[PDB]
Amino acid sequence: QLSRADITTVSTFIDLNITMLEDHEFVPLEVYTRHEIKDSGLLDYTEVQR
Amino acid sequence: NIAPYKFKATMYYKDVTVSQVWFGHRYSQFMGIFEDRAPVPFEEVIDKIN
Ligand SMILES: *[C@@H]1O[C@H](CO)[C@@H](O)[C@H](O)[C@H]1NC(C)=O
Repeated sequence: QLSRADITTVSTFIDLNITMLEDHEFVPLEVYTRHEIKDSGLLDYTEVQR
Repeated sequence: NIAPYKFKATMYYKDVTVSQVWFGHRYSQFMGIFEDRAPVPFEEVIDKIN
């Protein structure tokens, strides 16, 4: 009696590798926050009047 | 870069205020007030304030 792995084996199937799409996490990103846009002005009427 | 160049500065001025007052029999009234911001000379900013 001999084991099943003692004889050479050939794959009769046509392998098809399937790599699922990895999960992705999106982080917040802004070129200019609303605070930066407000600060872009040279003068602010609110602060000047205050 | 939209942020304006921010730097610290010190202002020096005198609030010159000359008012005209009319004295009645039983009351006082301001016939005119002249407010002006007079600048401080370099000699005073250096030899007196600083
Ligand atoms: C992936 O597919 C290939 C054939 O494209 C196959 O040879 C391989 O054994 C499969 N599995 C792994 C883990 O690479």
